[PDB]
Amino acid sequence: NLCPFGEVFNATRFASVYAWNRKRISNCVADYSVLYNSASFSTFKCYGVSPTKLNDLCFTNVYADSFVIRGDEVRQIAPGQTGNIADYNYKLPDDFTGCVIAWNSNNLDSKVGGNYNYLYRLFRKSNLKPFERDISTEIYQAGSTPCNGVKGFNCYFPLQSYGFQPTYGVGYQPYRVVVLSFE
Amino acid sequence: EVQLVESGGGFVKPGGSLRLSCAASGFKFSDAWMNWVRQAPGKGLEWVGRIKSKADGQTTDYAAPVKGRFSISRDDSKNTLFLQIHNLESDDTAVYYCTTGALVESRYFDWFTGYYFDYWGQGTLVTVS
Amino acid sequence: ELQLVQSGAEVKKPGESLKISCKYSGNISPNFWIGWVRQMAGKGLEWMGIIYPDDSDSRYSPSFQGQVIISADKSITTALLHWSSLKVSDTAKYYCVYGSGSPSNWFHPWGQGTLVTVSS
Amino acid sequence: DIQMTQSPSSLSASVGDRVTITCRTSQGIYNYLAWYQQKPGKVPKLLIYGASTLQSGVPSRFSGSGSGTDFTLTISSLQPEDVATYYCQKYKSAPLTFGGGTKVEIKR
Amino acid sequence: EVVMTQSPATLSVSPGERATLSCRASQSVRYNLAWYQQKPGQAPRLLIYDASTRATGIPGRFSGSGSGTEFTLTISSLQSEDFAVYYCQQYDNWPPWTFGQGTKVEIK
Repeated sequence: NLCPFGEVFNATRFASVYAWNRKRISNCVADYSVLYNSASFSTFKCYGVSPTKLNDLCFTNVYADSFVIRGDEVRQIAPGQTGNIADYNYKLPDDFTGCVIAWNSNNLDSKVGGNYNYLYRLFRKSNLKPFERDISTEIYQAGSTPCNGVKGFNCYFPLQSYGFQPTYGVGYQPYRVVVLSFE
Repeated sequence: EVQLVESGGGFVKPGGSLRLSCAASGFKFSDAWMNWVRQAPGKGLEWVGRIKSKADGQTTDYAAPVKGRFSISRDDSKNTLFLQIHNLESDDTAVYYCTTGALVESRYFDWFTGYYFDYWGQGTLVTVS
Repeated sequence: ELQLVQSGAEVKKPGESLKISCKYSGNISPNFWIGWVRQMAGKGLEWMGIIYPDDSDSRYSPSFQGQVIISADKSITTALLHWSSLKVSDTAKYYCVYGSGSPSNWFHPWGQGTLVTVSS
Repeated sequence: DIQMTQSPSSLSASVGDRVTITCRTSQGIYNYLAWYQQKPGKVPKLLIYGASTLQSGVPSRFSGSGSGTDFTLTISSLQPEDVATYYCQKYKSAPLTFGGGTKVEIKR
Repeated sequence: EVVMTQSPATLSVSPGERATLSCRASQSVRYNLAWYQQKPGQAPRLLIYDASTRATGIPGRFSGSGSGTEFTLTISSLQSEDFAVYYCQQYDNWPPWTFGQGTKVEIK
């Protein structure tokens, strides 16, 4: 009756950072030393919980969120930081209690001659709220003059592509991220 | 300060093709939008095409009497722009420029959007005989 | 990633359509591109393009006129190379090269012994 | 295809006088327009943008005034070193089409 | 496109004595390269990659060298099974992946 963690971590293809997926786990047996004692996870750090103490803690609900971001950008995944992701893409409330995982997936996502399947927002009027996401692709407004759906001046399409490539520097190499939130 | 240089003009003969180039100097040229403008002898200027930044589509917007010809392409990793004149008829005899424009930033990122043209090259002269 | 096999071709007439067939063996990686390389008579090697069999992309080097690289099937695990009506210039020998992610051990299985295409 | 005119074309007055240049438009553009100056045999130079903003480092005798559907650029006083052709450019979106062009001569 | 020039065209060497190879690039290929070997009548075999690390199942006599725009391959023990044609290939800046020219190593 073990939890489906495997299909989340051994999944085929991940979503984009601005359109991250969300899954609910409840009424299940979850083991973590199998996840904890793995050399795969280049980065693995938790908050408010001892990583060894998970087996002693029960919860009503567990939420798993995943996406794909650039390598030298994982630092933005922490409660109380700034940056494009932490501003317009994914927010972490400071009262966070859960683990954050990230490992290099260069051999799974990057492709020769650019991979143009992953996006991220660049413009938005106001910052996000904790555990909140948006998908709308309305043309951004940057001045008092309204343009009404034309990408002329001061009206920019708010989505750009990462364009991963398997020969880039390790800073730009892609990274998969899994975020756990608790009761 | 920053400069752009172009080359490739010659005393060519019609019924063929020609390749023109423009090399950037001090931009963050990987992500900027660049333009070509062709000044005919003794006539006004005329915009002839734009190419995006390849991080936002790498699309091309040509002019109304141009759509059929004058292909534009970008070669990164060496900071070079490329205008491909697909066919010369008579009136391609003109001068050509490579220009960029406004700088726009929101909080973190900035890039020459190229909407009103600030920096111009010396301008190479093309002929049809 | 193991042995690849190609189908020994022979002469054709002036330009028609042909199909060149590489193969697979197994234990393949998630990222899976396979490329095609050609060698003139006593000259250096020239690249053509690669294809990722799952969600085929078929990115071409700028010589793509008689160059239609399509796997077109996982049924017999092949990476067919196809063109129509090429006449005199492309009398050569074409190798298929394997690859994977993590840019090591890409070019290891580099075809076996390959197809002397005769055009005229 | 928003046609624009830059009229007239033959303008000339004694030094120190005032000149009017008018970039009319067929469709409304809020304030998006620039002005370029090009002396004979050289690259054009920028003067204005937003229809009124002077360039940082240009003489301040040019007056970008209008907005809406008709614009005006006027030189406050004439000098003999500022004879060139001036170009008004539509600026809202593609296809960034320039203007016809106006030359300025000098009086007797 | 970057031309991968290779010098010398031929390299006449004696058996046993160490022999060296040189490959030239137009601009930065800083750490992506390879070195093949094509005994006549069969398909080329990868020898090294990343410009320094050897492949698997190859003799320890081969050794990569160089970086940036200058490279070098060195053979320490010419046996009877090393005279072949050697190509250098980049694998960055995708669209034109390019090879070199080859050096027909022979005897005397």
